[PDB]
Amino acid sequence: MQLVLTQSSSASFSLGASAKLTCTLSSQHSTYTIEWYQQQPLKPPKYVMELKKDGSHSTGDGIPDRFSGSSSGADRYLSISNIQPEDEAIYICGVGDTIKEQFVYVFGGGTKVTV
Amino acid sequence: QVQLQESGGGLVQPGGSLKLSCAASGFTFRDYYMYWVRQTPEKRLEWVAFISNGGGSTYYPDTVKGRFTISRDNAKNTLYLQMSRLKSEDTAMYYCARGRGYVWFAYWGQGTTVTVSS
Amino acid sequence: QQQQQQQQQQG
Repeated sequence: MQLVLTQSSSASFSLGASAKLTCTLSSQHSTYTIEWYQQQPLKPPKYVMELKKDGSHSTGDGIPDRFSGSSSGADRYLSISNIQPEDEAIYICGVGDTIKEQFVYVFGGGTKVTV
Repeated sequence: QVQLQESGGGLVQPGGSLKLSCAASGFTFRDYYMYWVRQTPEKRLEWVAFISNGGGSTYYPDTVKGRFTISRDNAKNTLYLQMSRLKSEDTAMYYCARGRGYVWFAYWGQGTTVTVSS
Repeated sequence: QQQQQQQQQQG
């Protein structure tokens, strides 16, 4: 099957609240490590974190500790504890597969987070 | 501090061509893999090219393989993207990116827009 | 299922 990423629906949040964003890998690739990206209006996307199958993760630079991740089978979650106006952005997940015969990299369709 | 700045975008027509540039700094350019990623008007992100640190290898998704050509000049700390036989679908904001660890797109530039008319 | 392929970005 094709390597695809399906992202949870767009939703609004209230300051201080907690958010959980979902990105689902195609079943045949449920063990894959993915990446979360955050893009604010008219800004380049920004690397947030790398999330593995066991849920372990490492965030990029400039990412508040109120950002964490976890997994559940094929699902990869981006958790945002507390929340601030600056978290308002489009969150996109991506997944790479450096297969020698041919490289692949897919992005999900993004999840717009309002606050 | 790692910085990447693209340029070269502008208005073009289907079947035409143009070449984009990315001036890199804040790191040793010849040691990292480089990439081009684009964002359509619909805001969908899409990987379009990969080139190894010394220019030895390149990869492209099927949508541009055969039309686009990624290259680099390590002495000039510059990455390039030759876009040929342009298509309406090539209209997008083009980003230059560098990786870190196993993450492909650790650093992004500001982008340059390529608009294919007609 | 399929095993994911990765590479170190610096060399």
